[PDB]
Amino acid sequence: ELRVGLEESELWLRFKELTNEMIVTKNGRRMFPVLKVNVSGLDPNAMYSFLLDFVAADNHRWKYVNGEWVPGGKPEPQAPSCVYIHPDSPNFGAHWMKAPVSFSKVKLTNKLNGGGQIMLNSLHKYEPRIHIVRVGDPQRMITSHCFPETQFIAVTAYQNEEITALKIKYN
Ligand SMILES: CC(=O)Nc1ccc(Oc2ncccn2)cc1
Repeated sequence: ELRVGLEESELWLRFKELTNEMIVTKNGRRMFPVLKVNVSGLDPNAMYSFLLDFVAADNHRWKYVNGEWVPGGKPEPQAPSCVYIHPDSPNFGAHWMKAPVSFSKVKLTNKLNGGGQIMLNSLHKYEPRIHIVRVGDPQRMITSHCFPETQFIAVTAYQNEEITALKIKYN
């Protein structure tokens, strides 16, 4: 059975319990925590690519008011659906399964200025999603997994001082 498990789930849940925030900038910012997964049940002999995208979690935006995240208005039009290709792609099943798969280099941005960046809307909530694509498959077999522990609000600056402090503590 194909199993894709979140690494450092306890660490993600500490951020999630405060409501997680990720900075977006012109030139793009790496995530903390970094999304990492363990994989079992691939064909060790087959070749696969790993893709990452971000799914809009709500039909409204968010605002931080009196130390609480609350509905903040109607959403902006959805950001272009940018996909990040894990730099190890394409690779054998055995490669993906022998050690955790880390998306350490993906950058989140609020400006379309190139560089394999992912564009997100500030004050909108996203859920990371990993796709496994089988190479050389006439059926283009793809299996996608969502990671609800890793949900965050995209921000130009931290709203929750507890998030600012958690980021410094664990990073
Ligand atoms: C049957 C089928 O739908 N196959 C498929 C294969 C690869 C695909 O490329 C892709 N690119 C970016 C994000 C996600 N997916 C999409 C779809």
